[PDB]
Amino acid sequence: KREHEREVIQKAIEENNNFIKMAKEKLAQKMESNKENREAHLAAMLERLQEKDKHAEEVRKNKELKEEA
Amino acid sequence: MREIVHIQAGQCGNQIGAKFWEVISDEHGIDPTGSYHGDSDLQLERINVYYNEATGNKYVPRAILVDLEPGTMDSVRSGPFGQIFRPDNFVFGQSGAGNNWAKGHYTEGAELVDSVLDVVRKESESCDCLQGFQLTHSLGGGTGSGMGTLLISKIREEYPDRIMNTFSVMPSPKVSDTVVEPYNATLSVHQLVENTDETYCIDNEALYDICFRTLKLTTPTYGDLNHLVSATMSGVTTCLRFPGQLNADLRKLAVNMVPFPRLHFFMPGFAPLTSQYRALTVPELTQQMFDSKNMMAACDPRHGRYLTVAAIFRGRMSMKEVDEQMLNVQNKNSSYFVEWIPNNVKTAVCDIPPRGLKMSATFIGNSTAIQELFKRISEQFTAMFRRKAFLHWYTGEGMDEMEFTEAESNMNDLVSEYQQYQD
Ligand SMILES: Nc1nc2c(ncn2[C@@H]2O[C@H](COP(=O)(O)OP(=O)(O)O)[C@@H](O)[C@H]2O)c(=O)[nH]1
Ligand SMILES: COc1cc(S(=O)(=O)Oc2ccc3[nH]c(C)cc3c2)cc(OC)c1OC
Ligand SMILES: [Ca+2]
Ligand SMILES: [Mg+2]
Repeated sequence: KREHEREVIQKAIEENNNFIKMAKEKLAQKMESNKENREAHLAAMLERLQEKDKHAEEVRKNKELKEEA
Repeated sequence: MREIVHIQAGQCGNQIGAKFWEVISDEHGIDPTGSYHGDSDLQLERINVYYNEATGNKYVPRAILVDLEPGTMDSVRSGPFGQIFRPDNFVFGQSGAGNNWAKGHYTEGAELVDSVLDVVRKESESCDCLQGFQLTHSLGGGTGSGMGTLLISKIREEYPDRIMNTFSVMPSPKVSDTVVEPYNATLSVHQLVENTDETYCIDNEALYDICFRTLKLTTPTYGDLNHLVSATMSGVTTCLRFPGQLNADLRKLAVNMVPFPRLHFFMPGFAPLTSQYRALTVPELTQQMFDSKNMMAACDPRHGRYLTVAAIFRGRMSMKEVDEQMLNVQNKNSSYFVEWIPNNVKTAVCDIPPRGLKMSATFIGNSTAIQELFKRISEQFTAMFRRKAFLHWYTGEGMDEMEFTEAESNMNDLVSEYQQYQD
């Protein structure tokens, strides 16, 4: 009976510690996944905008080509 | 000197225990300070059974007050006879059991049980001949139910050759605090079956009905219910606390009342039911005593048979007439007593009556009809457990469903054992 009493209080501690561990890992995963996703969206937006600057630096390149002809 | 160590656990156990010490201190002429101010020396012949004598002719109860909350024990210390208990014997926690058997028995009470046993050991070491322990508690809460049974299990480990006695209050939907009371009661009953020698089954359903139907109280309070408990506890300890030609001790009661070790749950009864100037005759005491309306266990005796019966009459009366009326009950309703236990009814008479009564009688019955009480608890247990309702309160404390299933099986087995001796 004393052995069972130890096992019950040890099981209660294990399940409370596991609950704290599961929450800490779940939150760490979500915050890391969110940071990667949001950065990837901002990087994609800047990629399109920086590509537009490449197209702008190229349109001006065509006019300088034809004005000297 | 045959000393008894008293233990009270939980809200119900301490409130009922405090009233018990209040009642018997008056009967022995002990004031709230702890000094004797009586007249008859019969009040002190066996005062050592429940009291320890201190310096200056001071009498201190051999009581240990246990709770996981400080609230109820602060009320006792501020109560009428609060100053009579040892300050060292107040062992209490702070978190509480939350009406949870697991918290009392496994998690929260485990942190406190060792300190309680130190007080139990301190009291037992100073006993010339310790005959056993008596515990007052309820089975529907968490502290008296959970920790109380844990205390009983650990006390038996350290004192296996001593008598374990309990005054156990059964839960009832009529007077209910939480819906998980059947869970707590079923878990406690399995503990009591294995680890107690005598259990006085005090049913809150019976106490409510007596206050309502008989005493004519529309809204009974716990004080009203505890008044009945005080009268019963005083009656069932009369032979212990007062001299007689019987030399009554706990072990003798267990040997004669318990024909099979698991069937040690007694139906207490009292007469006259009080809440008042007319004296009661001996035939009236005997008729009310065996009346179901005076039973504290909410069971119909006519639905079962009496294995053994112990009756205590208090007051100045004709012992010749007492034997007439007791024999009249047996010879009349002989179908309600087992014929295979000859002379299974014992009668003792004490000249000192309780406070406020000229004549009183106390009934202690080991009836197989007590299975109705365990059937009632079992049915309320199963209705919830089949749907696993409220189980998370217990599994969150480390318990498993299997432990509940085992307790349910032991509960139903006890009913089966009581049933076979009814034929
Ligand atoms: N007769 C009686 N029953 C009580 C009293 N207090 C609580 N109860 C019963 O005991 C159960 C509640 O247990 P409680 O003592 O409060 O739990 P604990 O303090 O954690 O041990 C319920 O079924 C109540 O009906 C009381 O003073 N007298
Ligand atoms: C501590 O409580 C009591 C103890 C005793 S006893 O020590 O004499 O035990 C006996 C002896 C012979 C018996 N025959 C039967 C059928 C029961 C029985 C019990 C008697 C009591 O009242 C009758 C008690 O009630 C207050
Ligand atoms: Ca703690
Ligand atoms: Mg309570």
